Amino acid sequence: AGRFTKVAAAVADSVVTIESVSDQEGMQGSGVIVDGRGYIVTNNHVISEAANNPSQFKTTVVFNDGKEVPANLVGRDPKTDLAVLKVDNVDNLTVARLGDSSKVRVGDEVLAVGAPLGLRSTVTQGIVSALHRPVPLSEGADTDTVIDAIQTDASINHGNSGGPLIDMDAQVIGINTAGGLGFAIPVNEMKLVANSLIKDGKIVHPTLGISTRSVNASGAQVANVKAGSPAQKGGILENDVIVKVGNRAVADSDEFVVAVRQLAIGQDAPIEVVREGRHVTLTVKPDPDSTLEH
Amino acid sequence: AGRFTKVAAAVADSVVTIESVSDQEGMQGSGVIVDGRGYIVTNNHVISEAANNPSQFKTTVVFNDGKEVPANLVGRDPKTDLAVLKVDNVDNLTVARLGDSSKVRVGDEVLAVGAPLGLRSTVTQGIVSALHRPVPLSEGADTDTVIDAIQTDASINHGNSGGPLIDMDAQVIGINTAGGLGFAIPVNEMKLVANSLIKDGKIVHPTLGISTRSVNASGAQVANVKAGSPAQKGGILENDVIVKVGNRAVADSDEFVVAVRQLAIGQDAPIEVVREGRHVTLTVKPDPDSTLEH
Amino acid sequence: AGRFTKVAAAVADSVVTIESVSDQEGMQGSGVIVDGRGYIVTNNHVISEAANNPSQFKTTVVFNDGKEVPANLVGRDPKTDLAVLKVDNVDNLTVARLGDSSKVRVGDEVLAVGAPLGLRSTVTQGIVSALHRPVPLSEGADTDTVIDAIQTDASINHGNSGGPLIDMDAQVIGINTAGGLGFAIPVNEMKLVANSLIKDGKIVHPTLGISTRSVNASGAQVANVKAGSPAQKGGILENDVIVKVGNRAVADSDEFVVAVRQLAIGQDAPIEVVREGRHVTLTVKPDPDSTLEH
Repeated sequence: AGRFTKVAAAVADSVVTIESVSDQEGMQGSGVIVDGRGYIVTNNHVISEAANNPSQFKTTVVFNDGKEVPANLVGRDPKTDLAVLKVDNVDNLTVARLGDSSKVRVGDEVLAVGAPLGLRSTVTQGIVSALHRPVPLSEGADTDTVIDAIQTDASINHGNSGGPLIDMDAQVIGINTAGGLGFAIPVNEMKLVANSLIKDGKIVHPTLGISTRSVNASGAQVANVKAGSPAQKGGILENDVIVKVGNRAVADSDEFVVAVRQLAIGQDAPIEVVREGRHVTLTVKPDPDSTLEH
Repeated sequence: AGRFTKVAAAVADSVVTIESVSDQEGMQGSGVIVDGRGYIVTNNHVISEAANNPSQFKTTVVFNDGKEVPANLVGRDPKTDLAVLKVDNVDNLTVARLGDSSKVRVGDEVLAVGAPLGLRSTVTQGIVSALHRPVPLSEGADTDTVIDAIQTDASINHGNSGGPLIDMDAQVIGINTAGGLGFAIPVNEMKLVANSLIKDGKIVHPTLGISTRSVNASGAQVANVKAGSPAQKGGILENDVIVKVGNRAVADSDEFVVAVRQLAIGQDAPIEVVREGRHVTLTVKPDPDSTLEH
Repeated sequence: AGRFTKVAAAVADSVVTIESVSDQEGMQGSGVIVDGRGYIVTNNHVISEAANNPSQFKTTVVFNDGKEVPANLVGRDPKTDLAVLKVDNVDNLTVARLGDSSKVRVGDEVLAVGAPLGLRSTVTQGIVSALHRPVPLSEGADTDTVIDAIQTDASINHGNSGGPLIDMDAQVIGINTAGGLGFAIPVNEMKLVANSLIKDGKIVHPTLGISTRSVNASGAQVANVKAGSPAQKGGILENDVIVKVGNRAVADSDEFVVAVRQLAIGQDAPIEVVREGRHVTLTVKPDPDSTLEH
């Protein structure tokens, strides 16, 4: 048995097809069993259209052994392209073994696994090619976003989006997202997000009220500041060049989006700004993006 | 010597360049020696233009050691993108070792080998990423087709189309076809087809008289039914949704094309159809696509 | 520690980010330390714009440990897409170990390494897929060119262009160039070129005065002959089909460009030509492309 053949075989039972249909449309993606009670993690774009049009879409989970079971949406987070599903009273679930993405190294070998019964499901091979790489992501009326991601040269496509990125111990180290290099959501973010979606059906992310574009001082140049926003109360002005958010230096607007999200809500945070040749350090207190659930 | 270096080296002598030229055009592809009498398997699109314009095209086989020998066309099958060539009275042919594609597993490592002396011939590495994956294929006045294929994440391109897909035992498990994932014709189909082309210069495939498009019941929706066709005599009507052909469930029109071909000619076969909300099981007897050679 | 993880880690300190900025623009690429005095090899397209606009561009070398040091241009060769930089009085440089690209085999495993601190720097894995493969290359007012290159199925992109292509002994066997297969400049050419750029700030290549396009006799068809050129004095005429230059057969115009460059300047060289159905062998003496530095 080949070295990758064995690892691929060992997780097949933990990876499911997810299928949303209506009267005139179908979607299909991959997901992974992360909990014996029947919790399935997939990425938010796979179920996006079912979540926005629930009166017209039905969602099913098809298991490795061909069993087909109805599924219900627990929660979703368009900002990390994650989502959680739930099947009830299904026995003999093989649960995927979650790794620790803070121990992964540039150069480790990985498999990007799609669901064995997906229409065009793929399993691909490569290495980890970069870590903590911000990447933007665009399929419905959901917001665009950016994720600190794992980069790999294994192909990530429609056939394995939502499935797991797998180390050589057959451990999940990320969730593939196709929203020729590929990217996955690191499993440690996946755990935080999924933990919060299972409890509350929602996660709350920090917000500041800024829109930025990338810059020759280099960084994220402020394009617009919302009135009443934390940014306003903190003194940020248009044409300012953000170079640091909290204790994260900021290379461009993509890294800006990610840096705001790892701030604590309602705590003071330093913002470092280059303003008409002068260096300025402001202080902002991030707002929650959704005040009722907070 | 590297692990792949050794396998690549061990088959180089079995892989030949195939070269079709005229007064104003050239084509070039790869082929593989499958028989000591001098039989070479390549894919049909590599020689397509020589086969349709034989008064103007000449075909040559260039061997690993630089020898250049004239070649003759034994037979070709546009429906599986396969073709067989023949060189005469060439001694010391190293024949490729044919594997068994029914023993290949998702995850096995493979090499996709082009001819060592091809202009831009490539040798690439990956794994088997899916099995029995229908794929459509489009370079002359030949019919389009669909093949139950091996999928791999090794790159398949002009530089190794027609060469062999190779396991770690240096055994041929498929024929690469470029007609970023790649596909190959599984060696077990290759054997059946080539066996029939060497004997008869032709192969006969079943036909039904249907054209289909993919479907929300899901499957292959009937777009047109030929008059006098087996489909007519069997009761198939336009707007019917084929969901099963023989004992093969049918996911879309691509899998429909492949499912018809593994039917026996002139034997009764069940077709399962969804017709105005009702499920219907018809009975058709496939015709040969070419009645004289049958 | 994974097998590739170890090799990647072992060269990280030899690979630097190269950064050219102005008032309104930035470029960024990878380079590699090839000499303890502080010599860095990168490819010419990474620094092209700084070299043509030196009054407005500044060039910096950022090391693995975050240190940022000014850099100066030693010499560059657009014809091989190579360039040499120099940092002064930097201690504890880990110098990259140069391999021998004449010992590399089709099938060897390789890593294509970008600088660890590059914005979007990548590290990718594959095999050597072909050797001595001419490839054309196009980012400023620099000439286009063609290089006898190493081909690999490791991805080569903006994130590792200029970095090293690495064998499993952690030895540099080529310089990646992004000017889905990738190509690198073989390390043995890199050594010759860099040796000459460090001494003279220039390299002199042979020239003949011909422009060609590819051909049904196959080869490089002569499109134009400069007046006074070596080609003129040697008898080459338009519509001639060059099939051999020196002792290198010539498949197309791309291989023509490369074959001229390995000729000796000012020595007689045979050119083989097909002219109105007849085979003709001419004699040309290549001129230097730059007569003062010669």
